[PDB]
Order: sequence, then C-alpha cells, then structure tokens
Amino acid sequence: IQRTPKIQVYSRHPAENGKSNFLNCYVSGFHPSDIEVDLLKNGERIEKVEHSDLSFSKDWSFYLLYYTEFTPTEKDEYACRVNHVTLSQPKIVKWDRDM
Amino acid sequence: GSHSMRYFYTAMSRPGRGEPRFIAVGYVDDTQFVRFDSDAASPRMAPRAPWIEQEGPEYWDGETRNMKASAQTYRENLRIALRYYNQSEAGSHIIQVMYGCDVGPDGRLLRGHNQYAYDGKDYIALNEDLSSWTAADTAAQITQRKWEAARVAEQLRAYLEGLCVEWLRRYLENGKETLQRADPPKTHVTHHPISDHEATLRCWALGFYPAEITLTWQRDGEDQTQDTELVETRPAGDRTFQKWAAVVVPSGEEQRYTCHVQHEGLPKPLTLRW
Amino acid sequence: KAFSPEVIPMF
Repeated sequence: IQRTPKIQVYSRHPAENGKSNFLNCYVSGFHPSDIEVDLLKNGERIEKVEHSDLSFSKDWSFYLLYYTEFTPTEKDEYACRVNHVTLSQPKIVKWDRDM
Repeated sequence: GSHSMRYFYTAMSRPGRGEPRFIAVGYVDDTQFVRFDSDAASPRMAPRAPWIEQEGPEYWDGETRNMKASAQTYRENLRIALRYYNQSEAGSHIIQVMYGCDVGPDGRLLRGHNQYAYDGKDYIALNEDLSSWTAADTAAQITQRKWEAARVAEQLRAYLEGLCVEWLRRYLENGKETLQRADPPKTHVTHHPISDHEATLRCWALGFYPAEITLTWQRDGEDQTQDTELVETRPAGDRTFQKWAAVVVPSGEEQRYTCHVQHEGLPKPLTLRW
Repeated sequence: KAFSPEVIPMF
C-alpha cells in the first residue's frame, strides 16, 4: 500500500516578469519517502535546486518543498518533474502563474 | 491549543544500500527548528531556526548523542518489525514516530502525544491518558505488552509533562518575535473566464502564518462545500503559507459569491467578492 | 529538546 505524490508548482511571490522570485515545487501526500524531483526551465534541469528536510503529515504521508531562485519572463516555461514508485513514468507539472 | 512542540523521526531500511537512514526534524508550531540526517557527511543535530542557534554546545552535543542512539535503536526496531510481520530481509520498510506536547496560552500542558507507524500505517499510540496504549494489530500488541512491562508510558509521561513543556516555553520566549507573531493572510479574488457561460473565481490567501486557515465560498450565503476546489495549504519558503479556493460560476452571477477567510492573525473573519 | 530515555523503547 503506497501513496502517490500531490504536486503544486508556484512562486513565493506573485510573478512579475523580470523580477527575481522563487520557484517552488511542493510534493506531498506520498509514501514511501524516496522521491525524485527536478525543476525545469524550458524543458531542461535547473542545477541549483534545494529542498526542505523530510517531514510528514498526521496521516504519515511525506512532504517536501523543492525550490530555486528564478526571474520569470513572458516566454520562459517552468515545470516540476516528479518520479516516485507509484508512478510508471515521471509526472510533469507546468508552472502556471495563476495557480 | 496555543502552542505545540513536535519531533518527527523517519527510519527507512534499504537492503543492499547500507544501514537504514534515520532523519529527525523538530518543530514548534509550524516552524522547524532542528534536523538530523544519518546520511550527512558529519551527522549532528543542526539548527534550522535563528532562535535555537544560541543554545550552547552541551545542548547540541546532547541532541546529537540522542539522535545517534535513536538511529541505532530504530534500526533494531526495523529488524524486529520484519519478524513481527513475517517479512523478508530483502524489502524496504519505514518506521515513523511523532511525539510532543501542546500547551495553552498560560503554558500548562493541554495534551501529550507519542505515536508510531510502520510502512505508513498506524502501529501503536500512547493514549491521551499518557498511561495506556492503543495497538493497531497483533504485531503492535507484542510491543504493547513489552512496553506495559517496562512502564514505558510513565517515562513518556514524565517527559511530556516536564521537559517537553519546559523547553517549549523556553523556545517560545527565545523566539517570541516570530513564534508568537501571527501574520494575517493577504487576500484577493481573481476572475478567469472559462467559456462564454462560466468563469472561475479564485480566492487567494498569501503570506500567512501559522498554516491553519479556513477559506470558504458561499453562493447566496450558502457554503459551496461540494462545489469548491481547495488546494492544500502550501509553504512559500519564507516561513509563510499560501492557499486558494475556487468555484466555477455562471457568467453574470459573480456578485452572488462571497469568499470567507478565517485566520488567527485576523481580528475578525473577512468577506471578499470579485 | 528531544525525548531522551535511559533505555530507548524497542518494539
């Protein structure tokens, strides 16, 4: 019995093109704890990505915040790519500045 | 509940890839303040909040000693659990533990906690009496029997009523600028047409601390519980949290909808409309 | 400060 991650991709502050910000990918509700998370800029892996220390919710499912500094623009596309045992292939969730 | 302190341990076996990993984090309310990771180059209990940094080396050495010993014990618990469930030494398994104390505004114990899970499922829990146990299954009953024999509950009780509350009170004072400061949500409603006939109203709450919040949409004053999309509260990375609630509404009916926001940092609940 | 029993309870 395993639990697949919920994924939210969003910014620390409301996005303003050309203004530096933080890009977040919050993964939660998963079990077991091993998880692979990449942040992508125009389909490519961003190298400078940090994450929070492994913690878990009252239902024992885990959660992690992955994050990196970014300066959003009009055309640059961002996404978070997640793999986990529960997933047959990596899941890609696109950053939508209104969500 | 005015404040809480909680420690969370996760112990994860990984046969063929070394000894089980042990990660501990400590929180006061929704603020992490310490961590330990047995996989670190030099494992130590390490600060994760500025107000803990002032603790002296005897503190840090003592916590590190504890976490190292805890890692060894949970490695042994993983072996025991295999036996209790008739499981192979080839699979990966996880033990989690949560414990801590809740205190009221006057700093007295409201209640204590000590709960364990195996592979993400409840295993055994200290009851609210801090005296008796609830075992989830016949494996946990074996542990319950051993712990009843050893008067383990009495040990937890002494910690939860004593050191837990005393150290929590200290942390609350040392960190009073932040731990004792609620940041109310910054709120607004956005409108996103979906078609000529419907649009989404999204009610936003940003920059709030602590995490607990209630966002609800009403239509003509009636809660839209079944019809509201509510995202999980999510960390912004600056200590604060974010949440939104959305409803799909008929075009031209937007003013029949009101967003209601409750948060401890607000003197009164808020009502917003697009 | 973490719970620190003389003997850490085993399953």
